[PDB]
Amino acid sequence: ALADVCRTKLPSQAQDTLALIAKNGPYPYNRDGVVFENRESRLPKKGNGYYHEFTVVTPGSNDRGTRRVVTGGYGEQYWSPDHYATFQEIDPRC
Repeated sequence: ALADVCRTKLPSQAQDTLALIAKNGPYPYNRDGVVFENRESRLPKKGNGYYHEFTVVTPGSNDRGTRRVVTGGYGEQYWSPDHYATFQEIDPRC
Protein backbone atom coordinates (compact mmCIF):
# COMPACT_ATOMS: atom_id res chain seq x y z
CA ALA A 1 0.00 0.00 0.00
CA LEU A 2 0.97 3.71 0.35
CA ALA A 3 2.04 5.46 3.51
CA ASP A 4 0.40 8.67 4.82
CA VAL A 5 2.35 11.88 5.58
CA CYS A 6 1.02 15.04 7.24
CA ARG A 7 1.38 18.14 5.17
CA THR A 8 3.07 19.90 8.12
CA LYS A 9 5.86 17.31 8.23
CA LEU A 10 6.94 17.74 4.58
CA PRO A 11 10.01 19.76 3.75
CA SER A 12 9.37 23.52 3.50
CA GLN A 13 9.87 23.47 -0.25
CA ALA A 14 7.14 20.80 -0.72
CA GLN A 15 4.69 22.93 1.33
CA ASP A 16 5.58 25.86 -0.92
CA THR A 17 4.70 23.74 -3.96
CA LEU A 18 1.33 22.77 -2.49
CA ALA A 19 0.59 26.50 -1.91
CA LEU A 20 1.50 27.36 -5.49
CA ILE A 21 -0.71 24.60 -6.83
CA ALA A 22 -3.58 25.95 -4.75
CA LYS A 23 -2.87 29.42 -6.30
CA ASN A 24 -2.54 28.02 -9.83
CA GLY A 25 1.02 29.30 -10.14
CA PRO A 26 2.79 31.01 -11.66
CA TYR A 27 5.19 28.07 -11.55
CA PRO A 28 9.02 28.21 -11.78
CA TYR A 29 9.44 25.36 -14.29
CA ASN A 30 8.08 24.79 -17.79
CA ARG A 31 7.28 21.16 -16.92
CA ASP A 32 5.13 22.15 -13.89
CA GLY A 33 1.65 20.88 -14.52
CA VAL A 34 2.41 18.29 -17.15
CA VAL A 35 0.37 15.09 -17.09
CA PHE A 36 1.76 12.17 -15.12
CA GLU A 37 0.66 8.94 -16.81
CA ASN A 38 1.27 6.63 -13.79
CA ARG A 39 2.86 4.06 -16.08
CA GLU A 40 4.16 1.85 -13.25
CA SER A 41 0.71 1.78 -11.54
CA ARG A 42 2.16 3.05 -8.20
CA LEU A 43 -0.81 5.36 -7.75
CA PRO A 44 -4.43 4.26 -8.13
CA LYS A 45 -5.28 3.49 -11.72
CA LYS A 46 -7.41 6.19 -13.34
CA GLY A 47 -8.16 7.48 -16.80
CA ASN A 48 -6.02 9.51 -19.01
CA GLY A 49 -5.04 13.03 -17.69
CA TYR A 50 -6.11 12.29 -14.13
CA TYR A 51 -2.70 13.11 -12.56
CA HIS A 52 -0.32 16.05 -13.01
CA GLU A 53 3.17 16.65 -11.67
CA PHE A 54 4.83 19.63 -10.02
CA THR A 55 8.44 20.24 -9.06
CA VAL A 56 9.51 20.71 -5.51
CA VAL A 57 12.59 22.90 -5.61
CA THR A 58 15.79 21.26 -4.39
CA PRO A 59 18.58 23.78 -3.43
CA GLY A 60 21.03 20.80 -3.12
CA SER A 61 20.96 20.39 -6.91
CA ASN A 62 21.58 22.64 -9.91
CA ASP A 63 19.10 20.70 -12.13
CA ARG A 64 15.34 20.34 -11.36
CA GLY A 65 16.20 17.42 -9.07
CA THR A 66 13.94 14.48 -8.22
CA ARG A 67 11.40 15.84 -5.74
CA ARG A 68 7.77 16.10 -6.93
CA VAL A 69 4.16 16.57 -5.96
CA VAL A 70 1.53 14.71 -7.97
CA THR A 71 -2.07 15.86 -7.84
CA GLY A 72 -5.22 13.97 -8.81
CA GLY A 73 -8.40 15.14 -10.46
CA TYR A 74 -10.41 15.67 -7.27
CA GLY A 75 -7.50 17.34 -5.42
CA GLU A 76 -5.68 14.30 -4.07
CA GLN A 77 -2.00 15.13 -3.30
CA TYR A 78 1.00 12.77 -3.29
CA TRP A 79 4.65 13.26 -2.34
CA SER A 80 7.56 11.61 -4.20
CA PRO A 81 11.17 12.44 -3.20
CA ASP A 82 12.76 10.13 -5.81
CA HIS A 83 11.27 10.75 -9.23
CA TYR A 84 8.23 8.55 -8.82
CA ALA A 85 9.83 5.48 -7.33
CA THR A 86 8.11 6.05 -3.95
CA PHE A 87 4.85 7.83 -3.23
CA GLN A 88 3.14 8.89 0.00
CA GLU A 89 -0.35 10.24 0.34
CA ILE A 90 -0.37 13.77 1.74
CA ASP A 91 -2.92 14.41 4.50
CA PRO A 92 -3.86 17.99 4.17
CA ARG A 93 -5.80 17.73 7.55
CA CYS A 94 -2.49 17.37 9.27
